[PDB]
Amino acid sequence: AWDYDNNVIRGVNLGGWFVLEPYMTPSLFEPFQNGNDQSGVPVDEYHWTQTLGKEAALRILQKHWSTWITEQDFKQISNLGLNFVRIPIGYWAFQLLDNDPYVQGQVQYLEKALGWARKNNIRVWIDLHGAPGSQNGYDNSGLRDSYNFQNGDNTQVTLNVLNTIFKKYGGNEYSDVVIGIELLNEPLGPVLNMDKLKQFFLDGYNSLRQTGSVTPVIIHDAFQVFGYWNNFLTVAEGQWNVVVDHHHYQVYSGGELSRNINDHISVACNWGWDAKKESHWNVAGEWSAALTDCAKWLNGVNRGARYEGAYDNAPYIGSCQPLLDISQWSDEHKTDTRRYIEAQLDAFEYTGGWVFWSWKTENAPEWSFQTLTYNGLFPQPVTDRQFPNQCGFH
Repeated sequence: AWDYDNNVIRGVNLGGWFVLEPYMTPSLFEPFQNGNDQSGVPVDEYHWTQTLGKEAALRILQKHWSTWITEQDFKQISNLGLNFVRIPIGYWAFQLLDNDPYVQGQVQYLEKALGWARKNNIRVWIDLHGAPGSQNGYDNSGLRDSYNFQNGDNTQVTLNVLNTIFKKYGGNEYSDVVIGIELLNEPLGPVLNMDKLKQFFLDGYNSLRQTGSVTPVIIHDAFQVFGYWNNFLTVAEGQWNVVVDHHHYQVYSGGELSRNINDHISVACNWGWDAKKESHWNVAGEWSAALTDCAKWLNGVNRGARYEGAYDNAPYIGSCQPLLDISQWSDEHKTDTRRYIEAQLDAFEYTGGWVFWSWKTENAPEWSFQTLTYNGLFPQPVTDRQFPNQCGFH
């Protein structure tokens, strides 16, 4: 169904759908605010379902699931020249821990989506985005500020959920649609035991192949240096059909944010230079147009922006309010944005391709493919260039 040699991925993530993210759908969380006091807002899906209780959480989520992304979205993705989507899903869609507050029903909508992708000639990765106890302490794992994926039986539970995914979506039924299963989104390598994480990736590889699946195994880079994975899961050891997923951003520290526009572009070009040198096939599974961390609740519910020196001991660089709404952007910021998107596109097509985070948001424009396209900032067709050859690839 795919050729990671000769084809190029041109995709979007379906984010904020089966795993709630406050900055993407703030309407689901804001109602819990009293005046300007944010302290009573649930910080993640785990606490959001917990406050609501099972029956009310299911009523509200059924409404969200049935409207957030639909068949018409897949038709529009196809019409815009895209060939691919990445679909995040939490472990809790499949299996619950004894005391978990989460509700199920996502699986019905995933299977509808695999049908909508087939109908529109779209390929798919299925991505396990949250594991029990949390692999990273981010709100996008379901459970913020906890790091217990490697504690007790959380790893074994994660493997059991993956085996389910392998059997239902990695076999003959979906082999014309699914061109990857990603074992785990963004395990936080710096805080985890890396020998144990490598054994987990190896167990998932062997257990997928064991069911008779020929589906590519997708491994996230775990925030390690370029080349760190070069001797892991290699053809020289009979390990085949493996892709490394890199996520590329410039907004999550004071130093990256401080860069001028030319420097942001030099960094983007260099991503592509260095990926070309790697031994594994590789794809930029996440990236965006963001030059700030200004979108409301981007770093979490009740946390400010590094860009205005209001998070993570970053110093002040610039003020967020005039950048919240794209109608209010200056000509300079529009131009900077167009340049940055085109440089990234050129860098990512130098190897396996690219998957923009994300298709849509309620009103975070730096993070919405639809909003950027409609405003003339994301190329359409995706090959169009107002600033051709910023990188000079050989």
